[PDB]
Amino acid sequence: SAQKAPKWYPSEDVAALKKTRKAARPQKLRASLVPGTVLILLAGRFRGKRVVYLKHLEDNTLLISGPFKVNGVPLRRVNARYVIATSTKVSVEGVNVEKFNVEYFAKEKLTKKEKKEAKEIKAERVEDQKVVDKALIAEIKKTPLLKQYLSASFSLKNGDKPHMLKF
Amino acid sequence: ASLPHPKIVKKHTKKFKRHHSDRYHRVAENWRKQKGIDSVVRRRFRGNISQPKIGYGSNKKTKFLSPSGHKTFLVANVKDLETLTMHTKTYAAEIAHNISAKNRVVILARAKALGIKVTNPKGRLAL
Amino acid sequence: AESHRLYVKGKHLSYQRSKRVNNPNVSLIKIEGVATPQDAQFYLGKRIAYVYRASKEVRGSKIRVMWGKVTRTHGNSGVVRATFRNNLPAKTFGASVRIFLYPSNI
Amino acid sequence: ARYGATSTNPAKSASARGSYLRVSFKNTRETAQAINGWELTKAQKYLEQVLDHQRAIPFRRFNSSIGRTAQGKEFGVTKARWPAKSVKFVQGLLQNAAANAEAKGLDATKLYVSHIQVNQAPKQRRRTYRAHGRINKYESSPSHIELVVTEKEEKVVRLTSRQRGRIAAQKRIAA
Amino acid sequence: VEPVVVIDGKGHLVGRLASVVAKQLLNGQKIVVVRAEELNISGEFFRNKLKYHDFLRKATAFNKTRGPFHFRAPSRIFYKALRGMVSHKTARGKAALERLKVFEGIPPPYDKKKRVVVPQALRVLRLKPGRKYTTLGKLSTSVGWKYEDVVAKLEAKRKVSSAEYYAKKRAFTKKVASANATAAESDVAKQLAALGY
Amino acid sequence: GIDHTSKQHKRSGHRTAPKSDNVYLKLLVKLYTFLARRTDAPFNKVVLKALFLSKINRPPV
RNA sequence: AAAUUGUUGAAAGGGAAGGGCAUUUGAUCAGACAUGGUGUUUUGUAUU
RNA sequence: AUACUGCCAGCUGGGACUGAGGACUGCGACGUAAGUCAAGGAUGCUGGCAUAAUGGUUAUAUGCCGCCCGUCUUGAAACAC
RNA sequence: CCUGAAAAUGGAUGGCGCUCAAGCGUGUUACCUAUACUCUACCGUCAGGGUUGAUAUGAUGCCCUGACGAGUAGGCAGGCGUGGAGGUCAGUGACGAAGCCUAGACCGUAAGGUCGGGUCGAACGGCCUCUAGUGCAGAUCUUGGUGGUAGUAGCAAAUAUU
RNA sequence: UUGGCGGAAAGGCCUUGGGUGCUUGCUGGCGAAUUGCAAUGUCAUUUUGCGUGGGGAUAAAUCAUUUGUAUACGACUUAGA
Repeated sequence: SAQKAPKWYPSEDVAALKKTRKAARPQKLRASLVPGTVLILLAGRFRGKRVVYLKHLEDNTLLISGPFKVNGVPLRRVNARYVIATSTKVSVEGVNVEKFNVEYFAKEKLTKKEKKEAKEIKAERVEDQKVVDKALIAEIKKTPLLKQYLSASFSLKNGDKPHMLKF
Repeated sequence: ASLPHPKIVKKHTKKFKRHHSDRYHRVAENWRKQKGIDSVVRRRFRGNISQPKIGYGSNKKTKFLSPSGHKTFLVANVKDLETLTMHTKTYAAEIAHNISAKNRVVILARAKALGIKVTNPKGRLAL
Repeated sequence: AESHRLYVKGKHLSYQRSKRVNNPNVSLIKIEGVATPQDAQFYLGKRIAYVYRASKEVRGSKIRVMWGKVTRTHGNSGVVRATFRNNLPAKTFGASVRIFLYPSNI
Repeated sequence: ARYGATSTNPAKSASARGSYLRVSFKNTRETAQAINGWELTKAQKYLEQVLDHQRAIPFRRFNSSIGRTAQGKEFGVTKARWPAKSVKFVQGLLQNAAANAEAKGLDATKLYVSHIQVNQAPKQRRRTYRAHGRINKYESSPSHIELVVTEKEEKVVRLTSRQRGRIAAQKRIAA
Repeated sequence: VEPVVVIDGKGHLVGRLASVVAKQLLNGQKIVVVRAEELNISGEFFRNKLKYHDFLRKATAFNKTRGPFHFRAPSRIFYKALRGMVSHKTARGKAALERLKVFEGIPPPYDKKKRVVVPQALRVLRLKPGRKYTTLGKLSTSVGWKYEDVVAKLEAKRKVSSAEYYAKKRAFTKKVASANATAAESDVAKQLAALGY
Repeated sequence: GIDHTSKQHKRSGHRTAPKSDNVYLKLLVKLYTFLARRTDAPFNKVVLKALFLSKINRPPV
């Protein structure tokens, strides 16, 4: 015998997980976040893009759409921490966002077999984007220069300090 | 794979090389506590090597575990490997260095048929 | 614009040290235009990335990043301590770190 | 015959070996290191100039307390010598290597000394006699000169989802 | 914010400027010092002359060549003062001094670029009035500097060149401010005024 | 750093198990360690301690 | 076998070299899970 | 009134580090109750990668530290051996 | 504060320097950081305990709670390794044992153990015990060998060779 | 491109005129999306090494021989088509 023996064999069984007293209470947002405000995206594809905050999803994310006809940011969800809220807001009593939810953003049911080793916007997404943007653009035209403001990107110039900046 | 275990940390990874083992070739690499009256290692000065302590002892729940999470068990023949058939999840078989190449193939064939994980499947293969 | 800086820069001054002992685990970051610790309280928790040009492509890119975050203020001069996933190489004393504005508090 | 660390092929190489050669090992190593990596013809002419003092073997490692010379300025060092015994042992081996190369059927024009190596052979004891009747070793340093001559000669792109989306983004945006 | 900042030396103190400079070098900012011969030292002129002669007294006894190089140029006496405020013996310190360039007068290309002062180290702001101050140019002159006059006869050339620059620059500032004043009192200008600009 | 009033990591000074290897003796101790732990009668506790004793500590009666 | 030496290759070097804490850079190395797996009509019913 | 000092079983916001245990007991709160719970230790969701990416070894560089070991000794790097 | 106040290598508030100080006196706060204190995790020791009516590998085991942990001379305990002995694994092995090398991997806090790769050729291991000529860096240690010094000192009395 | 000025390390600055791209000074119209909730998400600046296609030029030094203003050896100083 190369190795004599283990006398005390550990039991193969898995011990049951202790009961967890950690419920999922609903997430509060920062008081500066009001549906209809103009956020400033900070992370990801659309950094520096002004957007419009529409609905707080149950995914603890934010459903934003800076009007696609203006800045090109689609109906997409972002994280409430990677966005800077601003004092400016736009009226949103004319846009319907009830149908928006998590599985409307369900990307693709990926399995370990449907993996592409080497390396088409849904018509439903575009039409549902249009009926939203019609309400955003229609409201946004009352305030002057905000369409230009929303179109342009945001950047930290030289010599201005974000710790003492008010957005 | 292996049964659930806490994230294994060694709490010290650099080997405790003997003092001056680099300086003098005669001084072997294996650790020997320096027991001199003037030894800086013994006196535990700042900026010198760390001597082994009992504090460095690994977690008792994760002792003698390979990173894969299996305890190394060194098997040589078929019957000793038959001992682990009901303990695939916790033990991994290592064929001894003196097992012939023609004798490893029956062990490897038997181990894969019993689900036993072998950590040296490529040992002494002929190709 | 000509400036795409969504972050604010900082200098990796030094390791957290005593007179004759340093701790490479904790780095000190000096922010531009920041003087008082109360003002630097806006930068607590912000993510810090140290960006350096590597030798060869590592992930389809010649660049590499070491991530971190401001953990606490340090002194009265606005220097803030930063903890990094992997500590700074100690060659970047006085180098430039990028300090983004997320996780945004405002 | 288990030669040194060679980076060539036995097909396009020829070799010569010399063992227990009663020559100054330190002088031989410098001679070998001098011609190391040269084509045979020019190296052979090099050594002829060394006997006739037209050129000097540069002593680069074993060079302490030896006098300076003007002929070392060719090799960039101020210390060079003309070791007659070491050279004649080397060119004797170069001629052996050239004959071996011809026997194996190798091109004469492209033949160069790819690998040359000197090793300390067992040293023959003798007996000097010092002041106050003390005996000390007075021993040689033979060389195991070996050399081989050879003819001359003349990944997966992984990307992230963000990266792969980016590599597709810049293609489609600038057409 | 500048990639490199050019510090004027007129009205500064050797010590107080050096410490500010030495900290900013290690922090990474690149600094070039100009007009080092206009530096000041707190203490009457003759007192510093003794303080330098006591320093020049320190020579490696057995081989004076390899001893402390007692530089006399105002750039290098300031350079010496800044060394020791930085751990120049290590790689980090050596890289710091590499980012440092101290000059006499204002050699190009730094002549045509914005000079900067350190308010924190100025002779006016930091010395109680009536205290005797020592000009570094006069100190270097005595202790062995042989170019005090030539840099002077050339600074006169540069100063009149810069004076003619400000003549045409002040003319443009009159022009642009007059345009701004004329373009002021306008509906746009008033709306910026109440705006904050 | 604590002011150690008493010695630290000092052993109780009493036998915890029979130093003897006698397998049958360890059976008796095994039984009485059960009895002493599972009965509040001091008899089992005292007899258990007396079983640990050495040869000179157990003089013939 | 080591001392010691040669060659090749790699690396570094401003009055030492060597070591510790930490990381960069370079070189090199094991692990995943891709589990018999919530089954799925066997081409005269053991590939899910 | 306010300052100062003090108190709150007052609220609230931000930041850092940690997730040890592995069925149940227990103390307790809110609930008429059913039950839930921030109540005897972390869960839920999402994403990327699935390999040198993280990590290890080693070499080098940098920041700081590091005197040459044995012994005699009150005292060793010792110009003590 | 000044004179009193003079020592011999060059030189010392640690250095740079510092003059409403970066000096002296004093006070306020803010701030920095020890292997100190607090909290958590882990290691170990100790202590006090829980754990056997068909129920757990059948207890030097497992577990819980708590406190601590510096250390020379020295003491004790648990262990690792070496030569050999009894038993056992119906152990390994010429398809390759031992050995040796390995900035190759893993385990152990460590003594060390294991595996992979290369050379290699004939025996050798694990565990329970027994036994000892059993563990080396030192002893101006012994023997053997090899270095830097170093292609150096030197190979210059006896007139002298071509 | 007219010229100039700049010698402290000038290697930079200023101007005339013209062409050229853009122009957010104002109003429009079309595209952005799948990087799937972040992963700096790469844009700079030195040095070369292979080649594209033009420009431009067409040697010295050392050894060896020799001289001695030099000289331990180097070195120095000479001469030699």
